[PDB]
Amino acid sequence: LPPEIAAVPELAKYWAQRYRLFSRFDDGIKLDREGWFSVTPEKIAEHIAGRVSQSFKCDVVVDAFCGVGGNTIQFALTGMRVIAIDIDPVKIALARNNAEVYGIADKIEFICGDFLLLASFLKADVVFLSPPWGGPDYATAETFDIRTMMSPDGFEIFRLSKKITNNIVYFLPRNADIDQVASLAGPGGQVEIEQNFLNNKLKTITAYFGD
Ligand SMILES: C[n+]1cn([C@@H]2O[C@H](COP(=O)(O)OP(=O)(O)OP(=O)(O)O)[C@@H](O)[C@H]2O)c2nc(N)[nH]c(=O)c21
Ligand SMILES: Nc1ncnc2c1ncn2[C@@H]1O[C@H](CSCC[C@H](N)C(=O)O)[C@@H](O)[C@H]1O
Repeated sequence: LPPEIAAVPELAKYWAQRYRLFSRFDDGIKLDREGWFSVTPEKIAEHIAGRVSQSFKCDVVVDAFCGVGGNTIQFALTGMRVIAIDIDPVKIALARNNAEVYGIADKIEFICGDFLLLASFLKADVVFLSPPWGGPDYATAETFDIRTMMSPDGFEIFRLSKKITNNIVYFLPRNADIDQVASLAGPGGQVEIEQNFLNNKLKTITAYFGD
């Protein structure tokens, strides 16, 4: 048991599913507490990367809140050039380690920085958004409000992302207000949504914007 894992009872279910999180976990994958709670399970990340490499111009993608690299790794495996951004230097170190384990570190440029302040000066074909939702407690809300229950504010993250591109992918809680999420598209805006499942269990949603 890793120190983070042994330290807390609530991390036991993430450890149990370590291979659903990273298939190559035993090849030296590392995460911290928040990393465990937040990492996109591999099958879901692979699915999202597949859809992106299908329906969008897909050369350069910004992973704006890259965490431990769950999504970043999957984008890189499809051959997209990724700009991976996280405000936490520890996450960047973890993500860099995990990308190497998967043999695609060279496909990625890592930035420790605040996406909110970088966005206006970034250029890319696709922006992928997997922000903090407020830890595991996010689920205790009957309906997740992306404006009031998310920091940074979900509409603000989207507005800044729009400076970069119209092709935006938003990774969001399974109890997210779907009316709210859809409204991000604005007037006449295009949006398609999917529920992401792991073993027939509802996990999260992903919204695909632009065309
Ligand atoms: C808290 N959180 C969770 N996730 C993702 O959502 C998944 C499910 O997280 P979960 O916390 O809902 O677990 P479970 O699905 O086991 O549900 P629970 O016991 O009812 O609470 C995690 O595997 C992550 O992929 C998260 N993803 C992002 N991007 N940000 C987050 O803050 C975040
Ligand atoms: N303002 C900001 N800019 C960039 N990253 C931020 C940020 N605020 C928080 N973060 C980072 O956003 C991340 C949310 S969790 C991301 C998980 C990722 N999709 C995975 O697959 O692993 C956290 O790691 C947090 O450190």
